[PDB]
Amino acid sequence: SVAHGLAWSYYIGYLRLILPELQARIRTYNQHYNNLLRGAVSQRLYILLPLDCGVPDNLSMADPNIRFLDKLPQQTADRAGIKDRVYSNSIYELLENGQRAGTCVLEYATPLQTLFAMSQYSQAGFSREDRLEQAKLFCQTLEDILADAPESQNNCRLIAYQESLSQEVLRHLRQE
Amino acid sequence: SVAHGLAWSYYIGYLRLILPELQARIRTYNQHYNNLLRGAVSQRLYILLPLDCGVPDNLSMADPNIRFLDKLPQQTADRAGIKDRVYSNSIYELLENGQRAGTCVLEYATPLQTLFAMSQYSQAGFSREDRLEQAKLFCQTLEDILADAPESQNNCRLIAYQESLSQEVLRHLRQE
Ligand SMILES: COc1cc2cc(C(=O)CCC(=O)O)sc2cc1OC
Ligand SMILES: COc1cc2cc(C(=O)CCC(=O)O)sc2cc1OC
Repeated sequence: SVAHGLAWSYYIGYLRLILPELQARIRTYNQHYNNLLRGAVSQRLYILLPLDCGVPDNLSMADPNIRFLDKLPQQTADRAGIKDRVYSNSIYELLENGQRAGTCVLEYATPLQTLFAMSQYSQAGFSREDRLEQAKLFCQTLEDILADAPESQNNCRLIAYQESLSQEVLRHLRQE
Repeated sequence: SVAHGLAWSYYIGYLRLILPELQARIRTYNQHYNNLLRGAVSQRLYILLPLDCGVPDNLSMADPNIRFLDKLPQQTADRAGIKDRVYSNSIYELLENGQRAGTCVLEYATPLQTLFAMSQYSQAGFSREDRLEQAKLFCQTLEDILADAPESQNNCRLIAYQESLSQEVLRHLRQE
């Protein structure tokens, strides 16, 4: 199916390439700024999975209690003929009553934007019914993949939601 | 199908985002070095589509007559919560009898690597027969998409091949 391929490609072409070196990038960042407690960037990449497939480019649109703090220093690798293909990732502060309550690397799973766009292009032959069903299947397949993936054990957290996003991220950050 | 989703996501999530600003990046690069004639970087992104799905990270492995020259200055854009997500692309020289015969931005279509890996993972439930059939369908769907795409008219060239790659790229570079 469309979602099956998308979940496998997101893992193979992106998560499996960035997750093994993520915790070293986070450790280097936290150690540089001596971040401890709430200011310490979480050891996991937090992946937003909106079931409605609405993927905005600016997170401080979905919730004002989610504030951009810094870029995580880039990872580079030679990839498919791109010399030093750059992997950029952003650190956000999660606010509660105006103060920093948590810190984490956060981004949306871009294949969910593909499902939304496919439902809008006539040549994709993909309905709004297909979009919602394939969004659920994408999330489930990705969960199944990451459960067994050797690169992705203790450094990734999926956040699926339907329509407070900051409270939800903080719920996850607090558990650990 | 798996290939249908991959071709649409490669277009939606990558080509449609980089192709509108590609020719300005190439123009700025050529103008900086006053590149004219064979040394002028082609106005099109050349996308390698190996039908066997073998995607190496270093192009100077597939053919020695393909030599890395320079990185095209990066494009950045806010994307899915990644502030200034970086789009890196590499310029290659295509050699003929030891001399530079052509110059172009070149890379492999990474979703073809996903098909190869999916055929190797038991949980993907995807055979070697599925890989070859879906590789052909990916190439065909991508060709169909780019034919009508408003962002991708005169700035992209697909190079599908089965097993000289340099001669094939040069065949395309010479036509224009
Ligand atoms: C769905 O397949 C892919 C997703 C994905 C996301 C990638 C990212 O860099 C995440 C941010 C973005 O989509 O720009 S690379 C990649 C490659 C894929 O297949 C080869
Ligand atoms: C197959 O779907 C995608 C492919 C792709 C390739 C991307 C690239 O940056 C090309 C180089 C690479 O794969 O690292 S971004 C991207 C996003 C996709 O879906 C959201």
